[PDB]
Amino acid sequence: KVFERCELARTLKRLGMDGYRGISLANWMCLAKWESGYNTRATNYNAGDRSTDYGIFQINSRYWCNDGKTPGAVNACHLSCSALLQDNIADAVACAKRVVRDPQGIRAWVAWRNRCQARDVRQYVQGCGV
Repeated sequence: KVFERCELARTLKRLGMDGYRGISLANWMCLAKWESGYNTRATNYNAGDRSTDYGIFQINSRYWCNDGKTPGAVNACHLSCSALLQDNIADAVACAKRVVRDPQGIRAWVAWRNRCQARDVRQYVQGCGV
């Protein structure tokens, strides 16, 4: 599923993402926008290390989810990577929360550093009623 902007903002708010570990809803929006264009079925194979990024937040198989084909990987979110490809983003959100529980927080995603960090991200939630 490809979420519409405000649709996703309200869905994320309902899932308890606003201010989770100090991260504003607008930052989560900016992250999903740049990682996948708000697309839950998006996948990206990393030929360089044989890992794959899954879903709306493009979560990597090396440490977060299990896909069975990534060398010496772990599954911190305790989910099959398939769970990160559902239209229902509850599992993906649970996993994203797990990611930010680590020291890097939102910085875990390099795209966030490149296009969200230190920027005016208000535009992502304006008019959404969140």
